[PDB]
Amino acid sequence: TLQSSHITEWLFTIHDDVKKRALECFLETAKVALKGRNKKFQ
Amino acid sequence: GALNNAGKGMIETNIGNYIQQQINLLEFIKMEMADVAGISKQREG
Repeated sequence: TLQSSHITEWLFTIHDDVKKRALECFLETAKVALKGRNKKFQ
Repeated sequence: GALNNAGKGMIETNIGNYIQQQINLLEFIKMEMADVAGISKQREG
């Protein structure tokens, strides 16, 4: 089953890259939200 | 007397054997492509 997992690991690799970038985009969004007078972050 | 006998005729065409031949050829060609690429069936899964 590993050798078959190789066939789809490319889908999984691009998915993982997209997830990393989306989490960086979320982190910058949260950073900007910090300076918006929201008491949740406290 | 054949009009009260002789059974019922069939328009039969042997297209199943042709289909089997084509399927076998497809299996052979996919196998040969796998071999030349150096990627066996057992090595895909």
